[PDB]
Parts: sequence; structure tokens; C-alpha cells
Amino acid sequence: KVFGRCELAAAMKRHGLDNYRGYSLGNWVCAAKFESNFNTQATNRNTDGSTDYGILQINSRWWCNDGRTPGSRNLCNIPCSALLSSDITASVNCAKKIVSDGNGMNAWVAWRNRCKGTDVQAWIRGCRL
Ligand SMILES: [Cl-]
Ligand SMILES: [Cl-]
Ligand SMILES: [Cl-]
Ligand SMILES: [Cl-]
Ligand code: NA
Repeated sequence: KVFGRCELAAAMKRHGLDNYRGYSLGNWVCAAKFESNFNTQATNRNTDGSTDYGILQINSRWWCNDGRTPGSRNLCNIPCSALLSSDITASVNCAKKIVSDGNGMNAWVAWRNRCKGTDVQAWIRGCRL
């Protein structure tokens, strides 16, 4: 599924991401936009052999099992394919674990390079929330 901007904002808000660990909703929408272009089926292979999955490009090295990242962990205790569903519940729950782990949203390279320090509220402007 390819979400609309406000549709995704509303889905993320319902799942408790607005101000989760101090990150306003605009941060999450911005990160999704630049990680996956709002596409739940996005995948990207990294040079170390791991793969990023889903709307928030969650990595198989630590967070999910895809059966082909040897020596990796599965800290969200899910198959990586569950992160490609049109229902974002699994991605959101896993992202909550990630952003709680310590480095906050700096775990998302696209957020750090393209959302951090910008007017992220612009990503939820106009939406009925
Ligand atoms: Cl915001
Ligand atoms: Cl771009
Ligand atoms: Cl594996
Ligand atoms: Cl933080
Ligand atoms: Na893994």
C-alpha cells in the first residue's frame, strides 16, 4: 500500500506515535516519506547483506527475521515480511522499540539527514487529525 500523507499521519496518530519519546508526529511522517516514499512494500538491500523493510525501512540485522541475514538478531520478534503489510501495526510497534533503544530517531539515516532540524510540522499541515 502507498499511503497518502495525511492518511499515514492519522494511522500513526491512532497507533500512539504522536509525541512518542518526544518526537512529534511530523517527525515520523517525514521519516516515512524519505525512507520508503510512503510505500509499505519498500525493500532495500544493504552491502552487509541485511535488508530494510517497509514504510520505516526497518533493518534485518537487528529487528526482524528474513532468514538470510546470518548472525542477525530479531529484536521485534517478527518475520520481516510482516513489516510490508498494508496494516502498519507491526512497523509501528517495532519502531517504538527502535526509538526507545537510545539513539532516538537518529536510527533512521533519512530522518537524520533530511528531517532533523527542519520544520517537520509541515508534514502534518492541512491534515484533519
Ligand atoms: Cl509535528
Ligand atoms: Cl527525494
Ligand atoms: Cl537470518
Ligand atoms: Cl531522543
Ligand atoms: Na534478523
